[PDB]
Amino acid sequence: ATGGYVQQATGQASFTMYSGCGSPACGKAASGFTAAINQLAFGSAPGLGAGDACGRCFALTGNHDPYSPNYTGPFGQTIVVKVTDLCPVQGDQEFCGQTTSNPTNQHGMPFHFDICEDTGGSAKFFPSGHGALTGTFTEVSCSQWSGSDGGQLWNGACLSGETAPNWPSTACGNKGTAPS
Ligand SMILES: OC[C@H]1O[C@@H](O[C@H]2[C@H](O)[C@@H](O)[C@H](O[C@H]3[C@H](O)[C@@H](O)[C@H](O[C@H]4[C@H](O)[C@@H](O)[C@H](O[C@H]5[C@H](O)[C@@H](O)[C@@H](O)O[C@@H]5CO)O[C@@H]4CO)O[C@@H]3CO)O[C@@H]2CO)[C@H](O)[C@@H](O)[C@@H]1O
Ligand SMILES: OC[C@H]1O[C@@H](O[C@H]2[C@H](O)[C@@H](O)[C@H](O[C@H]3[C@H](O)[C@@H](O)[C@H](O[C@H]4[C@H](O)[C@@H](O)[C@H](O[C@H]5[C@H](O)[C@@H](O)[C@H](O)O[C@@H]5CO)O[C@@H]4CO)O[C@@H]3CO)O[C@@H]2CO)[C@H](O)[C@@H](O)[C@@H]1O
Ligand SMILES: CC(CCO)CCO
Ligand SMILES: CC(CCO)CCO
Ligand SMILES: CC(CCO)CCO
Repeated sequence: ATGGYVQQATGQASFTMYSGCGSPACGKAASGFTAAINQLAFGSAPGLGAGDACGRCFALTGNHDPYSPNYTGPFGQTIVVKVTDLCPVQGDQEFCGQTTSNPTNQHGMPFHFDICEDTGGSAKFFPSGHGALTGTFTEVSCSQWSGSDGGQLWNGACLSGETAPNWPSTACGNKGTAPS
């Protein structure tokens, strides 16, 4: 996409959980299940506000535990998240360090979703004792996502991806150039 960001509607991803998604990089939180996506897909950098991932909805499915490769299941449910946040290339390497020259993380995954625990998404997705997984994602209509957006936290906040056709398309837009 514009800026060199790698923004595909479907693919393979790794998955983790995180706390504290109420002040996220898109500038609006949401009450439904939400995630941060790795910088190369988010479409912005820390401090620059929203990228084109903001507001888009994705169905996430875990199908492997990379730390326990002998584990065959059960995995969690498929969930639909709204992307509200950035998992930055600086400070979140093993999982979110994908760049244009090295587009996969340490698990060989070209995307990463950090699923917010606060609002319940991670409890639906991660079995007890298995808090990091790999699997798939597919962008879906936000008709498939339950929840309500939060209020704008600063000027330029954006979740307009929530009404956009799937990538390739432009809603909030990308900021600057993707990490190299
Ligand atoms: O930066 C992104 C994001 O990270 C968030 O934290 C992540 C963290 O990055 C990630 O490394 C961490 O991964 C945990 C994982 O959640 C947990 O399930 C896993 O537990 C393993 C355990 O390590 C193994 O010892 C155990 O092996 C057993 C075998 O299963 C069994 O068959 C037998 O062989 O005995 C073995 C020993 O008991 O399996 C467990 C399950 O696989 O350990 C990983 C490494 O610590 O996950 C967290 C949370 O997602 C962070 O919160 C966020 O803020 C940040 O943005
Ligand atoms: O008034 C001056 C100027 O302001 C502009 O608006 C600014 C606004 O002032 C800033 O507060 C705002 O800052 C946001 C950053 O742009 C955004 O990158 C950052 O995103 C964080 C997110 O908060 C955080 O949850 C996320 O955490 C990941 C962590 O890295 C992990 O440790 C954690 O566990 O898990 C998550 C998921 O992986 O990281 C990101 C990235 O650091 O959030 C800030 C607060 O919302 O930026 C605005 C835009 O520049 C305004 O637009 C101008 O008009 C005005 O003049
Ligand atoms: C070929 C595309 C899906 C159909 O529009 C790739 C999605 O990013
Ligand atoms: C859980 C929500 C309560 C207000 O709707 C906010 C989470 O961002
Ligand atoms: C995360 C657990 C409950 C599903 O919501 C795994 C059970 O499959």
